Amino acid sequence: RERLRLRRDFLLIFKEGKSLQNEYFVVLFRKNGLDYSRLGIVVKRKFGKATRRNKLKRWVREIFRRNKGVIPKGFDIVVIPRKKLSEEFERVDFWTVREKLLNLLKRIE
Repeated sequence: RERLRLRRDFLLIFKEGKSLQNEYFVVLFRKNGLDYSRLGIVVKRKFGKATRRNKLKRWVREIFRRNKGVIPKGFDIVVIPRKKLSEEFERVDFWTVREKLLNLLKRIE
C-alpha cells in the first residue's frame, strides 16, 4: 500500500479536505483516489512527552487497523487528539477512545 506521507500531504489535506470532530478528536479527510483509506496521526507537542504521544498513536493505529471493515474506503484520514483527550488520557479506557474515534470515522463521506 502506498504510504501516506504527512510531511508531503498534511497541508493539502488541511486546505482541500473536510473535517469532523467530537470531544476527543478532530479528523481531517480528503478523497485519495485509491481503493483503501490511509491513516495519519498528528499529535501536538503539548499532548505530552514522546512516550505518551506514542501511546496515543498506538491506540489510534490499533483502532484503525482492527476495525478497517467499518471505515469508509478511499480517504486520506488525519487524526488529531484534542485537549480534552490529553486531560483525560491517564484515566480513559481504550474502548471509550475506540468508540469515539470510530463514531467519527464512520461519518466520513
